[PDB]
Amino acid sequence: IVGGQECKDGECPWQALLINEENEGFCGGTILSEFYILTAAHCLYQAKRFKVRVGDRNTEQEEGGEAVHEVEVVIKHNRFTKETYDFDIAVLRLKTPITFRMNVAPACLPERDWAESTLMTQKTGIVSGFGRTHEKGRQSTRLKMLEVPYVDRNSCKLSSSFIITQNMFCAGYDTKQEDACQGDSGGPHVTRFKDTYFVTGIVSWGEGCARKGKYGIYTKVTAFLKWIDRSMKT
Amino acid sequence: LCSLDNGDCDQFCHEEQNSVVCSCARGYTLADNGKACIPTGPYPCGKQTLE
Ligand SMILES: O=C1CN(S(=O)(=O)/C=C/c2ccc(Cl)s2)CCN1Cc1cc2cnccc2[nH]1
Ligand SMILES: [Ca+2]
Repeated sequence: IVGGQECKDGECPWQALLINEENEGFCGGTILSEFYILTAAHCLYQAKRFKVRVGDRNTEQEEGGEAVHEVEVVIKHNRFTKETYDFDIAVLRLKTPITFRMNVAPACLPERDWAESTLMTQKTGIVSGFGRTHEKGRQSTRLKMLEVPYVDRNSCKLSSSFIITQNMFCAGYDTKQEDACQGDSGGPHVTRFKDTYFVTGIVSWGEGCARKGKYGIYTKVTAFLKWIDRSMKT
Repeated sequence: LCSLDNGDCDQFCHEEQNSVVCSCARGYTLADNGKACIPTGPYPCGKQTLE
């Protein structure tokens, strides 16, 4: 996360972190339930074996709420295409159930129609993760969060050098130095409605990070609600 | 209706036969007033943790 603030205690409990063999985070995820993590399909193509960590806020100090979980099965979208990042969504079923507690809780899955008309029309959404703090900087040691305004579909399609499919949407700023970045990928994009946070996107990609005239591109979760529902029962 | 202050619903709002119908996310139950959503148990979805 470029800019933004760090998630204070209990503020981003749905944040999960995919970690490689050497315990280093390389992507994000969202806790959907005791058994499921929602992530970016393109993140799976980033490491052979990995596990999921939840309840973490400072990768440089075991606070005690952290829990590492093994992945039982990975569920990649059949139509995911590496070339364009289209259909960038994946669901993970853990071997053991996540025990909810302080800093470990799921985000709500919204209903498509209501979310598209009411959630996605809110001023902003929140993105978070342990990703880079600068386009060329090091990964973050502290979990960060950032309020990213929804970006006009057409203004976004125009701003991008790559195709913006119907399974993507944009958020962020045109010039302001705030945006998600490498490491946050697969992470949560949620929208707050009356003190309840709903998952609305999956950090997908961008051209660099916080670049002028460039936005943050997220997987349009509302377009895969039926898919997520199916995967979470298989 | 649902376009008017979310139909007074806490969460999901749907318009049926010219009427507003509220519902809730998994883990919540619609209150007696048919608008508010009540957490079914501990650590319900979408809530930042306080303990
Ligand atoms: O410029 C970058 C930066 N990385 S990143 O730094 O790993 C992630 C950046 C993000 C910015 C905003 C969000 Cl949200 S994620 C991804 C690939 N990338 C190039 C790129 C984007 C893209 C989109 N579609 C086809 C080919 C592509 N190559
Ligand atoms: Ca820690």
